[PDB]
Amino acid sequence: PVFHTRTIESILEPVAQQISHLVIMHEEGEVDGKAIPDLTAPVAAVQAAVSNLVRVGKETVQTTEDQILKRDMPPAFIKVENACTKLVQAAQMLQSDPYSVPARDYLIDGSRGILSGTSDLLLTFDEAEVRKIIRVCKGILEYLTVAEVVETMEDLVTYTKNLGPGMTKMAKMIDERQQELTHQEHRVMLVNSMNTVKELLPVLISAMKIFVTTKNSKNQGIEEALKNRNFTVEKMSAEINEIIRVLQLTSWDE
Amino acid sequence: GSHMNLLNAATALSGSMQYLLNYVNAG
Repeated sequence: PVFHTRTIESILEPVAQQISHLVIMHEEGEVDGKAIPDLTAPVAAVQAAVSNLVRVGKETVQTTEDQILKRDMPPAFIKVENACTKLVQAAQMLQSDPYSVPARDYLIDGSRGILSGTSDLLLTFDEAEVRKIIRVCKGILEYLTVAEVVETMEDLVTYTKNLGPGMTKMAKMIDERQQELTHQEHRVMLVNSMNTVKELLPVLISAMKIFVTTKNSKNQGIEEALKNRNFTVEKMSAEINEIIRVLQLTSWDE
Repeated sequence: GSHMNLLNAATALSGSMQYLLNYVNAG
């Protein structure tokens, strides 16, 4: 029942807590002597919020290029719409009989269905966001493979002018993503991996400076420079691939 | 189409669900 991110948690955790509070008072098929007041107007507001959520969702499916969104968002629309129909029915049943036991069951089932379908849409949305972050990580991995072909100081200046701000963007993205995660062990892994990558960048540029300046020399320390460059690229690449793996981790809850 | 995103629509839905459940709770 734990939520994947702090954004999802703030939206859904209060709804889950309130359903569990209602369940205390009403087990399936349980009778009580408390008249439920007319729920027509609060349910109509849920109905308006549902149709609006489905409208936004459908606009994404119609315009997106993400095949996973096109596949996973439409079943969640059906979930939320079916669940909303149970709440409309519960309100109609309670209007004629405020003690209606089947209406109390429809309230719990309807509410659970809204929460479950909203959870599905939000997790699907979050998974698409993670794919965008991974694309940025892979872009850095690809340009790191270009380091081996840099052979002049002019080309090194060009290389650092693209890689420097590019790395700053990746660092900012991982920082915001780790902050949103609810699993502490996953946050630590991302922070440490991203810190190792940040520290290795000036190490890489230093090795490239020595490589380029000792390239065509007999007594030269090119060998040590080329070795330090390839080793730094390998270590940076393994840590970014660790970030990509951590970014896709899911815990046993639930 | 940038007017209201999915997060904003899910938030408005959470709010309407919270209102409904608290409305039932008040009796």
